[PDB]
Amino acid sequence: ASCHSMSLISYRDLVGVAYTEEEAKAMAAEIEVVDGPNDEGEMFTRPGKLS
Amino acid sequence: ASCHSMSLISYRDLVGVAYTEEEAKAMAAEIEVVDGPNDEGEMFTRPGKLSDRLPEPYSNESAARFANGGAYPPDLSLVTKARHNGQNYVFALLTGYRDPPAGISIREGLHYNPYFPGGAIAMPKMLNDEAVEYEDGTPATEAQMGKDVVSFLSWAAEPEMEERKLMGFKWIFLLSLALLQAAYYRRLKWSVLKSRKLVLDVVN
Amino acid sequence: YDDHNHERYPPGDPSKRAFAYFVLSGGRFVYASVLRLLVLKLIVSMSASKDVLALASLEVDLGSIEPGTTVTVKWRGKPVFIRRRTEDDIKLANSVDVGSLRDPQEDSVRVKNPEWLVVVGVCTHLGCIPLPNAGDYGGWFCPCHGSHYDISGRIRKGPAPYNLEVPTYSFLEENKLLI
Amino acid sequence: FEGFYKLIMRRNSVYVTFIIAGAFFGERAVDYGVHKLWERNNVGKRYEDISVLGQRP
Amino acid sequence: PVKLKAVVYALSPFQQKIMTGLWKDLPEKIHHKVSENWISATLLVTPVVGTYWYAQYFKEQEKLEHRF
Amino acid sequence: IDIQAAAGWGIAAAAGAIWVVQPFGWIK
Amino acid sequence: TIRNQRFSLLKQPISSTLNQHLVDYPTPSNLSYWWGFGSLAGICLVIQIVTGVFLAMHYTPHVDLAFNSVEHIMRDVEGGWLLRYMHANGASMFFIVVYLHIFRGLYYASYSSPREFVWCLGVVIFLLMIVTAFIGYVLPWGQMSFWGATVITSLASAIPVVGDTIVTWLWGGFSVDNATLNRFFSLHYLLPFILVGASLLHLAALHQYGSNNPLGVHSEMDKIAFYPYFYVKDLVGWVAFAIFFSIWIFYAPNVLGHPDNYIPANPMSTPPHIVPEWYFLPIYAILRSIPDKAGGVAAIALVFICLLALPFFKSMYVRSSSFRPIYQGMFWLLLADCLLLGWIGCQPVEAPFVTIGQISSLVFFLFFAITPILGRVGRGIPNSYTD
Amino acid sequence: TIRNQRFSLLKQPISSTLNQHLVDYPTPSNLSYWWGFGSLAGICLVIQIVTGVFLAMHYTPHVDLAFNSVEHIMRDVEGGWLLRYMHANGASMFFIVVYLHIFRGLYYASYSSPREFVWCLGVVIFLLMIVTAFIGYVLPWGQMSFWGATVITSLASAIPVVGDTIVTWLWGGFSVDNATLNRFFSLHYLLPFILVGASLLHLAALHQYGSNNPLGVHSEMDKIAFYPYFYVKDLVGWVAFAIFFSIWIFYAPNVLGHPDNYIPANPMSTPPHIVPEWYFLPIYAILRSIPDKAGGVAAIALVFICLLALPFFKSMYVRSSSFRPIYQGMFWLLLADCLLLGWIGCQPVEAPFVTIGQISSLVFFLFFAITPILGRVGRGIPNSYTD
Ligand SMILES: CCCCCCCCCCCCCCCCCC(=O)O[C@@H](COC(=O)CCCCCCCCCCCCCCC)COP(=O)(O)OC[C@H](O)CO
Ligand code: HEM
Ligand code: HEM
Ligand code: HEM
Ligand code: HEM
Ligand code: HEM
Ligand SMILES: COC1=C(OC)C(=O)C(C/C=C(\C)CC/C=C(\C)CC/C=C(\C)CC/C=C(/C)CCC=C(C)C)=C(C)C1=O
Ligand code: FES
Repeated sequence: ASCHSMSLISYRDLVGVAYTEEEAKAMAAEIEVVDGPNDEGEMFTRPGKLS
Repeated sequence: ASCHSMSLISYRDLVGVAYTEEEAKAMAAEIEVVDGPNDEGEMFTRPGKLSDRLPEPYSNESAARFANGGAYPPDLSLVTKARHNGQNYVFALLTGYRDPPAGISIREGLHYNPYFPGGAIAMPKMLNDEAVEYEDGTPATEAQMGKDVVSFLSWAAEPEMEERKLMGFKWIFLLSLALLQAAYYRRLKWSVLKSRKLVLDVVN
Repeated sequence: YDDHNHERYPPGDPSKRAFAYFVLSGGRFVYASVLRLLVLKLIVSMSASKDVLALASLEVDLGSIEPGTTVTVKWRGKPVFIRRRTEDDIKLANSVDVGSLRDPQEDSVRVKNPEWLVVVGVCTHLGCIPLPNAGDYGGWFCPCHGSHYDISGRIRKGPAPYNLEVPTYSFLEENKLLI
Repeated sequence: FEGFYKLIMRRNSVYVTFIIAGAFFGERAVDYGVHKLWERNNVGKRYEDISVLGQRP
Repeated sequence: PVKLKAVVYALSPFQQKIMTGLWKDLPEKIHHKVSENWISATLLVTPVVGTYWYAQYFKEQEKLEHRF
Repeated sequence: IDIQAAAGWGIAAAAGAIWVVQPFGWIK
Repeated sequence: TIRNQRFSLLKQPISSTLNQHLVDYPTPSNLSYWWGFGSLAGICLVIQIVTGVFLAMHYTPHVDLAFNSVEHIMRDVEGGWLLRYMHANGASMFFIVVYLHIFRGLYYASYSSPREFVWCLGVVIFLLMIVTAFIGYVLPWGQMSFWGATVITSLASAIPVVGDTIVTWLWGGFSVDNATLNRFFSLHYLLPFILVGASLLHLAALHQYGSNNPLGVHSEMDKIAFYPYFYVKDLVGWVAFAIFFSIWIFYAPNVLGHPDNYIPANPMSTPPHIVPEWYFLPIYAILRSIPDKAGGVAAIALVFICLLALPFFKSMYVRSSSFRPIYQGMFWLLLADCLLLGWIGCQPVEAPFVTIGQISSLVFFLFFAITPILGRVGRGIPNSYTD
Repeated sequence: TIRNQRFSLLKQPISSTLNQHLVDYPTPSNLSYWWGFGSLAGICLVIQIVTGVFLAMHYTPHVDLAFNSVEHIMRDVEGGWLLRYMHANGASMFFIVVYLHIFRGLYYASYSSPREFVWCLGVVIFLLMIVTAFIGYVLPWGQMSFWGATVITSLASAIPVVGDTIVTWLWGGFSVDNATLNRFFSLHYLLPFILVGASLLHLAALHQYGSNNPLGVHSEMDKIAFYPYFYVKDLVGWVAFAIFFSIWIFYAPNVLGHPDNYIPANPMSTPPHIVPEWYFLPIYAILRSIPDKAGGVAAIALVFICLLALPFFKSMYVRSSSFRPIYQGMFWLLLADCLLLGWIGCQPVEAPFVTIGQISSLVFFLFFAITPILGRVGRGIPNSYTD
């Protein structure tokens, strides 16, 4: 993963295949996903989710 | 342009309409456009070209709302087509900031405008005398500037109007000639039937 | 004859056939013009859009590479080939009979530099990109239909009728090439 | 005169050629007249009637 | 096939005038159109125009009664 | 009626080609 | 005759069906210009199909690009503004010519026996036309497109048990979004070919018995060939329609629509005046009149039930309004009522328009309620009006 | 008999056309299973249309979204994998069935009089199928899609004076880009409907005279109704085809394809091996066997010229290969040659495959050159083989 993307795979895809839902949820929470813009109009960061 | 975007218009659209190719080229070269990525993967800026669109004043809709009291200044590319009586409405709203009727109070941050629905607008009045300097020398009065900007907005919304009108005149004249011919053709074909004398025995 | 709708010409009068052709030719002019207009509008709507034509002119710069390898670079939708050739490479490229070539052209004409070979890398046959370091002549090979190009980009084997197109280019000092 | 006027009425190929030519010339003549009257009706409003056309600064 | 007995006389299209009939008997044409169709024209125009005018009057009265 | 007709229809086809496609400038 | 040699080429098997169904088909000699609107409808269908096929080469069915691709057609495609205006105004033209067709049918009782199946096919064609034009109006993805899609896809929620399930299935999600637009675009390419097939079946069913005429009588003794007489008669109407269409295209391209569809779709705000195209206005007024969702949907379906049941009502044997003065007056009242309903649909939901719409929908349904009793009463006219 | 009362509903005007064209149509009793492939091809066409309509609900024809929209069909929409595998391998099934159909027609000389028009309409249908399948293969916007579109649109450049302008008109620009993909999408929705119409015309032309039979003889003395006998025979064929198609769909969904199209289109790099779908490979081989642009395009056109001119050759009066030993042997050689051309199209353009491709193309054209000579000579068989 340090060099190859897997842009087609979501964290929800692993649920019921290799991980429980809580396991994949914590996995996604470990990463920092960009999001926004907020009400003030800036891009920010949030924990990753299953989607 | 300080607060309104015109994202459907590009500098090449002005050529042959209001500026020469070189004039629009220099005007585009006076702006900065985000380009990239370069070979190292990093974005950069460059002077604009003819094909570049008009620059946006804000990064996104939320940033526009935050800088304007929460109200979003709409894109003006199709404004004259996007409101009923668009040209007249825009001219009247631009030149129609006046004091509210007795018994009407406007909350802080808004300004009264009877042409605007509800009456309270979040846009301040910015068409004021001598707000612009005109290269041609015509006095930049409020009405002059409003008329000129509505003319520009009318063109921007409907850039095909002149070709379309030139086509409607030629084709309605031609199709009317064709209608005359078609009437003559139908009547000529049907005359043998319409003038015929029919003899039968019945009476009632 | 009933005359409510049409009144007859007096008996013994010549036919109006030739008058009627003239009135009818009149409107047939317009019908043909309308057909032509509608068909041509439909056809021209598929031609290149104004914005597509807008992005049809630009130039870029380049750097340098090792003596004997190539690097493709980018343009409109079209690769551009760069190949600095060696001395033995020039010896090979300057020993082919022009008469035997289907597109007679010498290497010297195609190149603005003795060893730097710059050429548009699109097959002249049907638009594929010819693979470098491949073929029967140490130049390029187009996989699509088997077109072989020599080190100078001249077609030598295959259906392609032309050599690879040389674009306008120039140097700046030693390592800045403007296409 | 009479040669063409006898060919047009007697051979349909010549009549079709006459129709095509008439369409071509009539459509061009109306395009021309419609543009002349358009130019007359809009004096001074053209892109090339701009006085400062060519001096942006 | 219906068994028909009739005699039909017809004149060639190239021996008669094609367009003048448009403007012949014109008063008769107008009179027939008006006299046969005025009831239908009334039955079509009256409800639409009446409903429209009544709606306009209602709107004007409602607008006035809400003023001060 | 066979050669004259062929010539006439060829002339009509050529005129129609010149009318549909109008390459006034390709006379080079 | 023994067909040893080839006679006229039109009678050869290569063109015999086109000669018999299109060239030599017998037609009542007294057909008026009101009988020229079926062909106009067909030409409108063809115009829509051709212009839409060439418009689909430039349109992108994605919420981030649909609006901008429609503006890219207007602005960048050579001839693009003409493709769009012809298609958009073509849709209005189709509805005008089809409404005139339908009311021609109603005035002359063209739905009556033996042509009931023709009328039922026509009603199915009208349904297909409505679905096609609606989903087409959503493609631009403006304000009107988005909110109009939000209502008609919610009409299934009138169903108690599965209504919400049907709404969320048609949406492809929990809101009107990209899935809805993509599926609308696919349906909107497909439906016109089903409309072409339905029109072909319509014409075949009509040609089983031939056309009715303004007198409403049996016409075998005075029939003539469709070509060239009704060909030239229809050509006059075609050229006049071209003039009308050209006026709309070149001089009033946007007066038939609303300016609100030039605003990109906003699921947050809602336009204060959410209207459909003018040709759906009477239906929308009849739906708004009933102060209940389920009742409104039932009334909309009852409209088409009444249309389908009209041919089968026991009636009198006279067809033409030319000899049925009371039915003639009912027809003119119905036409005024439909125009009133269309106008009311454009009005906001507020007095006095609510009551006016309720009365107008009531009168619309009274037309169909009263026609059968008129037939039953008028069956006794020949006994009563003797010599 | 006088039809005062109603007999079978099948003979009523509501159903009479369907009855006489699909239930009671006289059919030679000795038709073999090689006569079920027309119905199989019709079923393949309906399968393609249904799956493609449902897939167009989720596909986005934009260069930035098309590949991702396919992947989203495969991963996100329920049963999407099935819909895609069904459309992609149904194209292959369509071509397998149609090729078997064509070679049946060739073996039994079904193209001969009086069925020449049937064969010509079939040739037109084959051209439509080729265009449809190719532009459909462009839609995923993989490497194969982009580069195949490049070469096929470039084919027009073989014309000396106006070839470049045609190429740039087809592209909508100076390169294969979003305009190409969007116009290819519209064409892909449209062409299937024209295919349906052409197939209906094909069927009508065939029912002018009825089907040919394995003996090639006049069959009027032993004909039976299509329903139920050939219905149940075609049903056996439909179930067997379903098993075949299911094997492809569920267990080998990607064997009839190239992995390169799972790589997003890269306009910079042509893949080392660039080939069309397998059903186009023989035409690929004939194209590449000519060491000349214009020669290759002209050979491609000459293939269809020969196919169209086949029914009009002055031939002997014997149809079936079962009674024509020389033509039968030549047919089997032609089948082997076509399979060889398909295999050669998959090979890189290098020795020994250039010579093999050239010889195979020559043999393919020799079939059509030699059949008329065979007919002229065999005209003298009944005078030389005396009892
Ligand atoms: C794709 C094009 C290929 C190009 C090929 C290049 C040019 C070659 C063209 C000739 C075609 C090659 C194949 C011809 C031989 C076919 C095999 C054959 O016909 O042998 C028969 C044997 O009899 C013959 O036909 C031999 C005849 C030799 C040729 C004599 C020529 C004189 C006849 C001229 C008549 C011309 C028209 C004939 C129409 C059939 C089969 O006998 P049988 O099947 O009835 O039973 C025996 C077997 O054991 C059991 O099945
Ligand atoms: C002369 C230059 C301008 C023109 C022609 C113009 C035009 C318009 C128009 C047509 C509207 C929409 C009215 C409607 O909803 O119907 C509008 C709204 C708005 N404009 Fe401008 N504008 C101009 C300058 C500005 C400037 C300089 C600002 C900011 C300082 C601004 C801020 C806004 C805002 C915030 C709105 C939203 C108002 C609301 O919803 O209440 N405008 N303008
Ligand atoms: C796509 C739209 C339609 C097309 C193309 C179409 C076409 C036609 C055509 C060509 C005819 C024969 C000629 C004529 O009288 O006009 C016809 C007749 C008829 N159509 Fe339609 N039609 C359409 C929609 C409808 C609808 C919606 C109805 C009614 C619900 C309808 C009812 C009829 C009837 C009753 C006739 C017989 C008319 C008579 O003989 O007097 N049609 N149609
Ligand atoms: C197979 C035929 C057709 C195709 C491929 C097609 C395609 C399209 C496309 C791409 C658009 C979006 C671009 C635009 O809005 O201008 C559109 C819009 C539309 N279409 Fe169609 N269409 C077809 C037939 C029809 C028919 C038969 C009708 C009428 C019932 C119709 C009614 C509409 C309407 C009302 C719009 C919205 C127009 C607007 O306001 O911009 N279309 N169509
Ligand atoms: C109107 C009917 C049709 C529609 C709406 C349609 C639609 C589509 C769509 C949306 C795609 C892109 C999605 C994908 O790649 O799976 C596609 C691909 C394709 N279509 Fe069609 N199609 C139709 C009929 C046909 C027919 C008749 C054929 C064969 C002659 C065909 C052959 C193909 C092929 C080969 C592909 C590429 C498949 C792949 O590798 O993924 N389609 N079609
Ligand atoms: C979509 C493609 C096609 C469809 C749906 C189709 C349909 C049919 C059907 C149903 C039959 C009658 C039953 C049968 O003989 O199997 C038939 C017969 C026939 N077809 Fe096609 N066909 C197609 C393509 C073709 C092609 C490409 C050709 C030749 C180039 C062709 C030539 C013939 C011939 C000659 C017959 C007569 C067979 C005989 O009487 O023995 N067809 N077709
Ligand atoms: C003697 O008779 C018969 C045959 O021997 C000659 C046959 O070969 C067959 C079997 C094969 C047939 C009919 C193939 C038809 C193939 C076609 C036209 C391809 C596509 C099919 C479609 C879409 C049907 C189009 C028809 C209509 C009316 C459109 C509406 C239909 C639908 C919505 C599905 C049948 C049933 C038959 O009896
Ligand atoms: S594209 Fe290069 S040889 Fe065919």
